[PDB]
Amino acid sequence: KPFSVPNLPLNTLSNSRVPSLINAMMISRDHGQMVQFQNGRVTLDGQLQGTTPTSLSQLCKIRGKVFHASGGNGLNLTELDGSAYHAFESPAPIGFPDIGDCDWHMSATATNNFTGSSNEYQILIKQESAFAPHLGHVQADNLSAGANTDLIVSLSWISPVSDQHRHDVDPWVIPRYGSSLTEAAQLAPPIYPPGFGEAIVFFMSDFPVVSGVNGMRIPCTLPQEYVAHFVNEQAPTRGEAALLHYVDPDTHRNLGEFKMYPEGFMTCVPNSSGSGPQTLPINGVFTFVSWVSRFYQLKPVGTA
Amino acid sequence: PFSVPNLPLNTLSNSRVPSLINAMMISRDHGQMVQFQNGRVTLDGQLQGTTPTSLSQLCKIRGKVFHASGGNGLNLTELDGSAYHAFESPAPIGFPDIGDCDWHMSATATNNFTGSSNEYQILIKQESAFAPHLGHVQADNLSAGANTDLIVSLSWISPVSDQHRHDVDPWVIPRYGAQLAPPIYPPGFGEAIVFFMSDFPVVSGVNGMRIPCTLPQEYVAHFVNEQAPTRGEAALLHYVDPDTHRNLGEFKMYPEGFMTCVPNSSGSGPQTLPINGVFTFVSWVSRFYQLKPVGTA
Repeated sequence: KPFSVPNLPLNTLSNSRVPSLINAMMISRDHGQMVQFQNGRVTLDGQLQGTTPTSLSQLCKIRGKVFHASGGNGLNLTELDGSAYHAFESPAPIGFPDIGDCDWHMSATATNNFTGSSNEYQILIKQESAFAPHLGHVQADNLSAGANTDLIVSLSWISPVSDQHRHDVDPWVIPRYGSSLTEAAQLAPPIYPPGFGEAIVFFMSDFPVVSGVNGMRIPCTLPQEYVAHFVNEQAPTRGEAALLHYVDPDTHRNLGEFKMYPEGFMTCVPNSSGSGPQTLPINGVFTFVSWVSRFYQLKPVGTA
Repeated sequence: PFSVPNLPLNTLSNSRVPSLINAMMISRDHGQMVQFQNGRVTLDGQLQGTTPTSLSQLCKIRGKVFHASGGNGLNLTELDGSAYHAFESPAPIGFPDIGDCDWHMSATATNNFTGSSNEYQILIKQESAFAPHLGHVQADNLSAGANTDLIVSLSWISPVSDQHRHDVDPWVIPRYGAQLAPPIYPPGFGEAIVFFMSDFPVVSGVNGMRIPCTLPQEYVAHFVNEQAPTRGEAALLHYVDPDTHRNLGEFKMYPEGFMTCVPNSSGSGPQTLPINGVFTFVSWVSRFYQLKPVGTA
């Protein structure tokens, strides 16, 4: 079964870490040397990793039953379909947000007998001591729902931590899933740019971020729709890296070459300390050319 | 060669709201005609109506705030900021297609987002100032300054504000003005249109908190990707247990992008089937092909 990537223009596809259209590609020497995102993680032969869902309907979602306690209210987590969360299969429930070290402003709705405005709750989930999604619970501020209420929660926007230990949001980092009690079990492994002059390609989307280190932008390593494609195809990985062309869909012109590694991420070689894929159009399609060795030398992409 | 995704149905999304599929149903009182504008695509990958490739566009609106005496609103663009063309679709791509109800929505500023002051809970009613085909809709409780660019997502729906009805019927589409995706009818010989159901916050819904669609969203992206030529009048599918490979039932998928089954002696059809199954392409068949009844009596 031959390997392929979707024949879909980039700017029609979603970020795999927030539900937002891709509007740019970038490399980052500052942030792109090690990356351990937990969403948008899947092998080229279609093995899902981390908390990564097949569908965007699960992404940046939390489901749980409300608990009321002295130190504050919170949620006892389930999977989004309502089935039980287990602490062996993953760092958190599938689709749980993976943007660390920031406040999450979220919208929750009652899943049973939804009456209207009073069954929608604008809540704040902080990443402090009682943030323990791996153990099956998070503390939630400004949550007025009664005990044992079943809620589906959606990420609305993010902002600097409430406890003031930093004043910006760095979306390149992931949460501490097990709190200070333990490291999470099935974390999608760290990624490093392998290869000579290679930089990891990050697909960017706009999102409401207050004081972001790259402003209102969230990076990921695959479009969401690629994840569903690889999980569908399960094409055997027949080489060390997949050579791709980024191609204009009308003119058929090759706009640059890229390597996709089995771990499920892409790299390019920037032109002489340049911005690499950022100057390319965003309405192109990636296309599989051939399996190549990890040492295969890419032609530089972008301006100097 | 034509294929459908090898993905379990309960891992996939509704194509009319961003919510996991948790059921399949047929409907006598609602399945006699449907003209949903989202989740519409041909088997060879031609998008129709307002249907996006990606769920990130679904049930969202983008536009610039206008202030008016009759009421504030939004001058619509596409979700990527580019101009909406009325000759291309009945509304911008991904516009909600749930008619004859109130849309309660959450809007955020796309420029210099500061926090809670740039998030707005708005009500979009479907009255005379609802004109998506032109490129504008009236919004209540919208306090943002004039020309503010906002990205808006659907939070919940409820009975119309003017009270001309007291319940929500998600089987109907809005009055856009158009170049609508065409109506779908059951094709004959006791075939019933299969609807994929997802839960959504609906106040006083005709089927409770449930939204129907004709295709999982990820099937839409798969067909747009593959563009497999249609080589017959219907694609015969098996719904299969992925662990045991057990054939749970037969379904026809038509070129227009919808599925049918035959229920067993006036029964519920696909409703009693497990929701973690996978559809698989068997072969191209003619209109003459008669499906084995599915489900219980």
